[PDB]
Amino acid sequence: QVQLVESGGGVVQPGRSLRLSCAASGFTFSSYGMHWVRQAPGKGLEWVAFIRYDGSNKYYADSVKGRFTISRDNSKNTLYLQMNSLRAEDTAVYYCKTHGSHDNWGQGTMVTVSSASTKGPSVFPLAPSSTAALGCLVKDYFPEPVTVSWNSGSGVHTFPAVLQSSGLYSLSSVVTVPSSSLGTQTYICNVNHKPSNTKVDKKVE
Amino acid sequence: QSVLTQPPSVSGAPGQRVTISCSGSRSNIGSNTVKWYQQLPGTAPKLLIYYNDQRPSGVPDRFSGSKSGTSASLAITGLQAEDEADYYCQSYDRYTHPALLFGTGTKVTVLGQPKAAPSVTLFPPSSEELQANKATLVCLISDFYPGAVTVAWKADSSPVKAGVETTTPSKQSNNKYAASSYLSLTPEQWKSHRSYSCQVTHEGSTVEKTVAPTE
Amino acid sequence: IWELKKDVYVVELDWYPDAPGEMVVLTCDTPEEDGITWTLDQSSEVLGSGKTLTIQVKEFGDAGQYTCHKGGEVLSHSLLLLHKKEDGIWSTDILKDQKEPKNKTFLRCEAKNYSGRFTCWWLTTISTDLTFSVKSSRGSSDPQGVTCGAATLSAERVRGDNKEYEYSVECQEDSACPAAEESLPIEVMVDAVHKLKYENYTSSFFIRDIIKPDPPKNLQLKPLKQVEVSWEYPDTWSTPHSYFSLTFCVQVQEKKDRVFTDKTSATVICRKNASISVRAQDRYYSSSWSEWASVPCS
Amino acid sequence: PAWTQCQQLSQKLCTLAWSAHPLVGHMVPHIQCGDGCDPQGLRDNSQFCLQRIHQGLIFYEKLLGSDIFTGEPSLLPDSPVGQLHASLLGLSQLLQPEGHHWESLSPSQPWQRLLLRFKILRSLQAFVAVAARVFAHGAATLSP
Ligand SMILES: *[C@@H]1O[C@H](CO)[C@@H](O[C@@H]2O[C@H](CO)[C@@H](O[C@@H]3O[C@H](CO[C@H]4O[C@H](CO)[C@@H](O)[C@H](O)[C@@H]4O)[C@@H](O)[C@H](O[C@H]4O[C@H](CO)[C@@H](O)[C@H](O)[C@@H]4O)[C@@H]3O)[C@H](O)[C@H]2NC(C)=O)[C@H](O)[C@H]1NC(C)=O
Repeated sequence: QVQLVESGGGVVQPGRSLRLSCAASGFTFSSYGMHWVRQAPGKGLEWVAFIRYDGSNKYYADSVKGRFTISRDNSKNTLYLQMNSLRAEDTAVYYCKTHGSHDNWGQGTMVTVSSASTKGPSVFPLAPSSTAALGCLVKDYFPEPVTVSWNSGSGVHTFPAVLQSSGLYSLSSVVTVPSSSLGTQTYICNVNHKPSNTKVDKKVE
Repeated sequence: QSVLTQPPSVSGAPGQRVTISCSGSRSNIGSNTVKWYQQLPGTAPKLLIYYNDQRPSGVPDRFSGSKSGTSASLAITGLQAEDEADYYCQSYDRYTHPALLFGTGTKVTVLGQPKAAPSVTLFPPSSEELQANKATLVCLISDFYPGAVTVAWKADSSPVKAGVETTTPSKQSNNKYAASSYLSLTPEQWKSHRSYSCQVTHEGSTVEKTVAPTE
Repeated sequence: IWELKKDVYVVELDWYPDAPGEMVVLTCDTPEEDGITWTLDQSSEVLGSGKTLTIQVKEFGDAGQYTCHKGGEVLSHSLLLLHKKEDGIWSTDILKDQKEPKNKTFLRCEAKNYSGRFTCWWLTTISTDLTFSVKSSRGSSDPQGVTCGAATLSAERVRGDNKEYEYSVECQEDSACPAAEESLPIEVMVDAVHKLKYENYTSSFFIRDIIKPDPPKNLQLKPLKQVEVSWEYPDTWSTPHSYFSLTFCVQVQEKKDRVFTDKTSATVICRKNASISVRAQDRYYSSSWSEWASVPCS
Repeated sequence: PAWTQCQQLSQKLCTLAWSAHPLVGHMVPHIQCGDGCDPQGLRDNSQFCLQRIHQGLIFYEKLLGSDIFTGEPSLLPDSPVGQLHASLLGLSQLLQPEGHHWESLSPSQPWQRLLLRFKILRSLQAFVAVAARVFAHGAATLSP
């Protein structure tokens, strides 16, 4: 079972550096080459760089030549990508793809280049009114993404965020439950925003 | 230093056939093979075709590819709701050897589905939000098709235009669309006006939900 | 699978993680039909028995010198080499890309005349367990006899703190026509073997396009109170000279002043600390110039 | 024969043929072995080689005067083709003067035409090159 795991991403200001890491597993890492690919939110794919099996020859895209540096360490089965002199247009998701016919892709890690600082959300409960539905409100947070959990016993879904005119994000997660169980069960939404290290547990009644 | 040309959008009803072109030149498609990927809204690309026409394991047989001269084509025979997604073609250039040449991408959309009305739900500003001297009305819209609506807020009976912020209709897991609208207000104007409404128009049919300051 | 030469075979593989490879059946070239054992490389481990042996080839650890024995006696050998296909492309890890005249250029060929001889050289960072096999021909459909020798190290240098090893080979056209208008190109095919890895490279060209004469010969200076320059054609150039003519370029090199002529002599202006150099080119065809032939001035 | 004059002309043909700038891009009669244009054959019988040259000069002459060069795309103001065509024509006279009598593939799109202009010239270059060597060798030796 082939697997790839990216890491090292996050937020950073322009001009600064950042190192990315792709952990491999399930095959002979040292016997194959590896790529680095990126994709801006809602846009197409763009190739970044590539490195051979033995690390002998490295290749780069001309939009990152001289700035980015690729490396690997076959002893620990990992792939790296040192990104220096970062720019705004580099904001995207960065995947690691294997080189070959039956290639595999990782989950990817977000990389946000912005002079705007991080920001945590302000969670507010959304109580039900006189079937029924309830939820929570994640308001004013930057940057994406955000994770939320629920606890029930009866559909449920979470909706995407809005990009406010101020440059901040805001979403909400809701759960549809019977109007009969409104009193019995207690409901808590578990928000999490890793970029700001924020974590909240808000009760809804 | 090169790109492949794909059609931005292709469409067709369930059970029909559709084709996606990947046009290039002699340096790339005319001297190399072609791969095809399937990227679903919230995941990473998945491999569909390799070496022009081969199928991996776990890929149905309806996905069929080809290559001719400088251009290639991916054929989806017998559409399904699940096949609604973006598609990318990839190949190499005879001189930028290892560099990957991706296409412009193609948004496959499924139409002809049975019509559906939105499930609106309005929430007032929470008591905790007002304690911070702020107010936000949340009008949520879900489970409907086709994905395109318009939102209109009202203060009692008169129009509300300023302060609104709304998303673009996104697709759900069940292949219907959803969205949300947020009307930021001050604590005083929420208490002054006795009610607010969220009018959601979807294919000529308007759905209204009202709320008042109480409890 | 196919046979590269006697008891040497190549296995083409799609190189990707956890690829299953190809199933290969090796047959011991022998009359006897029982009491047979197989091995790999030097290990005495018996991998199988019988006339034939079935193996799944997916990693270099599965390749090597397969040998069958019968009573200790060595019956037949069979060497397996691997040819990686990486995402639909064959591998080119061995040779260093020269990026001249264009990318993906690993072989560069030259010829000192139209005699029918020529030389091709290539670079690599590898130092051990490295083997090359050269073949050439004029024409693909119906090839013509072109004899190639053995490839050997020609030089060793350092580039970017990593050693560069240059190899070279000499070939010759069997029945040459130096004065003719080349209609079909020369085809050069090279097999490269690094350990068990197999790769092959190619190049196509006419001879007239790769000509590079040797520098002028016997460069002399005759002063005058400014200087008279004289030289001769090189020994390697074709003959007679009234047919295969050459043109020349004279340079004095702070600056570089240059002139051209078809004669074997020229008059110029000399200066202290300067140097006079000359090179040559085919007079009627714009091939490659020759390396400079120099004589210090003053 | 008029060796001394052919050489001065052939040498100019090679000069004009190479000063031409179409962009490098990679997607018929020739002087073959035995045709007698080697130095040995010329001392034996040079007429045989000259039969081939004349045919070759008239061949490219018919080309440079066809639609390939005259038609679209527009030719260059600094185009040597003009002098090159008249040079070929002038040199065919010095061999079979007041002799030749005449009366195939023709591209349609400009791109196809522009490609052949580039494939033809580099083949022309190799033909005149062999000729100049012939007349230089004949002028230096077969000229009493
Ligand atoms: C550089 O490296 C590449 C890659 O390794 C080489 O390309 C391979 O070259 C070999 C040798 O020529 C090819 O193998 C040959 O294929 C021929 C055609 O095969 C097709 O057709 C047959 C049926 O006719 C099918 O079974 C097969 O699957 C293919 O669909 C065969 O006819 C050849 O058979 C020869 O050997 C057998 C014994 O093995 C004899 O009995 C035959 O009479 C015949 O002589 C052979 O199998 C291989 O296909 C090439 N690969 C590709 C992808 O094309 C280059 O040749 C190499 N170049 C140099 C200069 O070394």
